[PDB]
Amino acid sequence: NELFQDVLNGDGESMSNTCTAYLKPVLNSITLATHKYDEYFNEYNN
Amino acid sequence: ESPSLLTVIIEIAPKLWTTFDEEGNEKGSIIKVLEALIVFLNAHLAFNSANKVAVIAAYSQGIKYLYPESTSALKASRSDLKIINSDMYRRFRNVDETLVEEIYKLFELEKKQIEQNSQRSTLAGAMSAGLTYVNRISKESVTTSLKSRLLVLTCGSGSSKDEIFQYIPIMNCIFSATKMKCPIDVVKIGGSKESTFLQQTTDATNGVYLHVESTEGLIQYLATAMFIDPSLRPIIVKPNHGSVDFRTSCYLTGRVVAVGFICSVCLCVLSIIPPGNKCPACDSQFDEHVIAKLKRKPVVPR
Amino acid sequence: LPVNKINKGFTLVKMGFPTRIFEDTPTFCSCHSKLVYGGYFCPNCHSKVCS
Amino acid sequence: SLKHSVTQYLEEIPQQVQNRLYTSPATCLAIYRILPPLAKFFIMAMVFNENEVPLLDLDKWVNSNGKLQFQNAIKSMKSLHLLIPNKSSGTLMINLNPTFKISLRNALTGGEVQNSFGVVVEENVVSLDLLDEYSANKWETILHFMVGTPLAKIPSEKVLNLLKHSKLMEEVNSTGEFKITNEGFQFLLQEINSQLWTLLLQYLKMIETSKMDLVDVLHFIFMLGALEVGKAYKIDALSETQRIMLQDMRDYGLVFQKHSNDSIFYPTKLALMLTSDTIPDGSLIVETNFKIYSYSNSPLQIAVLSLFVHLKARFVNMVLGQITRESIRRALTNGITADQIIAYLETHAHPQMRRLAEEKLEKKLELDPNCKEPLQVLPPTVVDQIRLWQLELDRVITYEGSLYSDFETSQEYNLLSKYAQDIGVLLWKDDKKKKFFISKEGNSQVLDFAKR
Amino acid sequence: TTLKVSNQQMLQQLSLVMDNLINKLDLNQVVPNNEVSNKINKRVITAIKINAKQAKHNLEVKSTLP
Ligand SMILES: [Zn+2]
Ligand SMILES: [Zn+2]
Ligand SMILES: [Zn+2]
Repeated sequence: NELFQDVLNGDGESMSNTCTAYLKPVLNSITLATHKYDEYFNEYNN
Repeated sequence: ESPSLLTVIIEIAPKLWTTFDEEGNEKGSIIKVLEALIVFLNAHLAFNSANKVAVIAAYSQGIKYLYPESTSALKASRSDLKIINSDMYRRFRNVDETLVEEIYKLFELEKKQIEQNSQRSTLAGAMSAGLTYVNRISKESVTTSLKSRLLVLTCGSGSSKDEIFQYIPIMNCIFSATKMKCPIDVVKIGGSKESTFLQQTTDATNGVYLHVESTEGLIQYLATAMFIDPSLRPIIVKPNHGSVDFRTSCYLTGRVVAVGFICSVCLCVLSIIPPGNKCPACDSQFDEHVIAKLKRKPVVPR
Repeated sequence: LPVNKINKGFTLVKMGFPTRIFEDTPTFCSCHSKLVYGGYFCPNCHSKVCS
Repeated sequence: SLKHSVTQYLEEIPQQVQNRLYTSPATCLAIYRILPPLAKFFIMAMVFNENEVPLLDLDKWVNSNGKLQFQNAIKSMKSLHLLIPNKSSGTLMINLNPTFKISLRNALTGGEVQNSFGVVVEENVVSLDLLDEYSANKWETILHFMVGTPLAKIPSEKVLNLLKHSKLMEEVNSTGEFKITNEGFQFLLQEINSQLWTLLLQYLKMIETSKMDLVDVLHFIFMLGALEVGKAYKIDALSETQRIMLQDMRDYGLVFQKHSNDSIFYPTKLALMLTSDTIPDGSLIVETNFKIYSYSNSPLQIAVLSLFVHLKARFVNMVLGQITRESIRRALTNGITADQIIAYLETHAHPQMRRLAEEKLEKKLELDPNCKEPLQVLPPTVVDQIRLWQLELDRVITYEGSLYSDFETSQEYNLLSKYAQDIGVLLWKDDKKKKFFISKEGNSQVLDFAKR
Repeated sequence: TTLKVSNQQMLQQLSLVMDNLINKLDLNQVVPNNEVSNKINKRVITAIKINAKQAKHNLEVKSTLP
């Protein structure tokens, strides 16, 4: 997210979408991993 | 540039086409698909002077070579029936007359053997026979550099569902066609939009998949998208929309498989751990220690 | 090679069947960290591979 | 080669004559078989739909790896007048030729074809025993006439005028013999299908009289390409112009007739070979001592080898000959270049010479892999000797024209020399000698420049 | 997992195909009426456009980023 806002206020959104889409699958995969972690944590809490 | 061989595998079944006629508004769609195929074969023979045509029909009780005729049948014959007009080009006329004569004979055989209803579709065996004929025309090598292309005109009509017995023969035909560089185009006439095995056949063998719902205007589909010659295959894009996922069905549940487990002995795909800790296909007993690790629940602190 | 009868390593092997992702924008693959248009997203963790 | 010649000839046809040529379905089918595969694919996808197809849609068909070829196909459809462009809604819409589309659809589906493919009369003879023998007999007759060997039977004056008025096969009446040109030995080089095509296009070039109609000749040639051997066809569908030119190719050998002006005519194998094609005889062994062991039994190969090989003995299998200086001088006095002779000796080379050359090149590559050499199937000594004899024929080249000199001022000489260079007729000039030379055809231009 | 025809109407449809093959197989009936051909052309061109936009582009490729 820091790199996304850095390219946002550096390149001014003309090239920030390309930077986001380049790292989009790894962001989605780590988001899915954190979601699975939180789901199993909440499952064991209950 | 280079002549090619067009081997046509048409699946004509009296039960399959009757369902399509009942679902559709029109009747006798066999005549429409046959005349569209005849015009398409005349178009292919017009493309080059040295191209060849093979037509094989898969009926309920087996398969039979529509064109060319059997060499015993050719030696036995010639009653020139007037199904096709005689004033056309003789190269087209011989192929068309032979094709319609063998349609006549095969439908007489179907009418004779209509009492027995077969639950075994012979489309995959017909594709295998077409591959053998393609190898023969390549192996015979009478003509330099003959190329080749399979075109399977099948019909589902919303009645015949997915056939799991066909899976291994269709995959073997895919590997054989990939080995001999023979593209496989498939035209499906019926209400079933998705045919997973035939879509995999078109995708893996660099063929074109085309599903249609009406037999009218079929020659407009064939001469436009199925007329991709093997000489011009890489320079023409393929309109085969609806990309297949290349997945497979589970063995004991039948559903399309997610992340799952297969038997290390017989490669059968299981969506879940089978009961009894034994493979349902090859009866191999699984170790209880290793499958507990698969059954082991993932870890996270409290 | 045909295996011996004494071999009892008949273990289930876990794998997933990925889907060929289609995109007109190049993305970093998880295996080589290079810009590849196509790929295969992992059915378990949604990570893409080249081959 | 073959498709390029008929493509360029059909380019020269006027557009109204081209559209009149699209009436018969057989002509349209034979023309369609000449087109490139992308062009054939676009035409075949475009016939069966009556609505016009945009050019941008056709551009989306082709992958990026063959787009240039697509343009070439379009160029062919921009040359043969099959695709009519239209400017509609800011788009370059493309429409198919209606007569061509209708005739091609009638050829494919069957129907009204006005007997463009003829009618079978069901009476037939053996093709190999008679029809192949008659066509080969006429072809060997005309070829043995044109190579210059003596013949007991000579072909008729219809083809003698054909050979006289052609660019090849020059004739002289002061001696009484026929001289082969460079184009003649070129004609002996390629395979017989494009030989027949070159003959037929030269015949098409000669036909301007009111006795003969050009469209009927093109229709008849294309249906002869469409006819099949081993089955006769009736003459009644043909016109009287078509009847007399049917007799003309009966003399030529493309078609067989049992008697003159018969009701039927038998197509030959040359008719089907007119469309497309499909150790050997004439295979030769060249040695360092210039001995030719040419495994030929047909008189055609022996006769064409006699143009440049001093034949010594004849066996059933080969003809024992030798490449001498005098025989090569005989070949070069007929204008047959050394490159044509070397190409002929390369194309008819023995498989054993090919194996020896392959072994030599295999020893060469394992010795010097830094450079690659062409597969010299025949020894380089005889090639060098052939080129040396070619050089000693042309040690002097004679240009006839006029030399202008004796200029008192250098400026006038410079002006005349630069004028001659601008009109492209000067060959040599020198201000030190004050002389400049011009060719024979460029004399009169400088004459009217100087007089006026 | 995520209308069976009787043999009588089966034979009637087969005999209908038989008599439609006896009388005249007019191949010129394959020509569309220029209305369905428009729909077929639109479907094929849309599929071609989708596949060509997908397969326009497919050592890593060059990027617009510095
Ligand atoms: Zn198993
Ligand atoms: Zn990678
Ligand atoms: Zn993964």
